[PDB]
Amino acid sequence: GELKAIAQELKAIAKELKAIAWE
Amino acid sequence: GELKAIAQELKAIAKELKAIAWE
Amino acid sequence: GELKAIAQELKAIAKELKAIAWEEKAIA
Amino acid sequence: GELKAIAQELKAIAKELKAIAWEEKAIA
Ligand SMILES: [N+]
Ligand SMILES: [N+]
Ligand SMILES: [N+]
Ligand SMILES: [N+]
Repeated sequence: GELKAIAQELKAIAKELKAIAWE
Repeated sequence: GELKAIAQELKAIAKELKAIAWE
Repeated sequence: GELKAIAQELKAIAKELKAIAWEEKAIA
Repeated sequence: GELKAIAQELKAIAKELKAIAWEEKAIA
């Protein structure tokens, strides 16, 4: 449900932050 | 670096939120 | 600008999680 | 209580990300 969709949002954000770390 | 450690924090949180969804 | 937008998104999620928690509490 | 603590953690991370962004900006 909602909490799973938010969890997926947080994992998407984790990938953005890693991409920012390395750019 | 910092942003990777924060990304790992967000992935840990995503797993907590999924566990909360299903309990 | 990118990190600042992600920061707003996390604050928005925090508010959403408190709304979810409150609704669960209310219902039970 | 668990979702409320996670919400505080996300708000804390948001502040940390703005501090990181600002330091990068300052330095450049
Ligand atoms: N949920
Ligand atoms: N970093
Ligand atoms: N945002
Ligand atoms: N917390």
